[PDB]
Amino acid sequence: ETAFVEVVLFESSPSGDYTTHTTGLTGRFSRAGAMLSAEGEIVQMYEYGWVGVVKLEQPELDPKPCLTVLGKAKRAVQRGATAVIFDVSENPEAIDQLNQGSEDPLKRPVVYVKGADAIKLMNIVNKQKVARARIQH
Amino acid sequence: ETAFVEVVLFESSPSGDYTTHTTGLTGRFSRAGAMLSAEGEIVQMYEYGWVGVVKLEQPELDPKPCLTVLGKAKRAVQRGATAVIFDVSENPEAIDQLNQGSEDPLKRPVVYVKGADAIKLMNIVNKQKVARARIQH
Repeated sequence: ETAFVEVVLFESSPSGDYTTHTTGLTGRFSRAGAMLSAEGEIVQMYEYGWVGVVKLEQPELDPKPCLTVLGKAKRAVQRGATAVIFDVSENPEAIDQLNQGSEDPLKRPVVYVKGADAIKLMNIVNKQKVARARIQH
Repeated sequence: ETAFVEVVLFESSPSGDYTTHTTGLTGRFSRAGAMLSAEGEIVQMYEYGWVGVVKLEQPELDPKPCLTVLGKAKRAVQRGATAVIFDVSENPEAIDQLNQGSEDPLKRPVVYVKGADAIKLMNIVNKQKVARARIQH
């Protein structure tokens, strides 16, 4: 169940000597996707190997949306996403909705985050360009 | 100014437990760009945080090409590339033209390889399409 998420900044010194910085957050796996660990370069919402980070907004703003959260999940997997992380803060409904795709469940894991862990995540993304996530269990 | 390049493949297991495979490699940093070290996902020849990896073909095939090497180099950095690795194994003279950019050098490192290090890379990039690069010095 619990999905451990490491976010990893990387940064070089003029020397060549580099330094890497890492941040632990925790969210859950959606039964909508696999129970695998995974990793790639983060992307907020190609070539393969990337991690969608998707902030869900209130559905009041999006009464009937383009794609449902699942659709967005699956859409991501088919653009190469090695995994997908929704921030479900603004809409706790997505959890309930995410977890209705156990029948035809994606082959890449599908994690949501909320509250204090969601806010850590978002702060790192927005402040820095490069960034790779690991997602474990 | 020797570049130590490591290509790194991730491969989860059903358990959550996972495995990393790292293949070291050597190259050269061109004066056309920086003497930093960098990290990012690999792309052979939109995102921020990638390492382009360009094979250069025998320069008869392409007599007057769209872009030069250094024009390629700069296209990738313009499009986010955190570095660029050219494969010059089939076009040795690229080295010469890369290093005439050494009073305009690019923010991101520009690196090349050739011969056996070249193959290793190319071998790994194709056989699996989900690969990560750290580049040193």
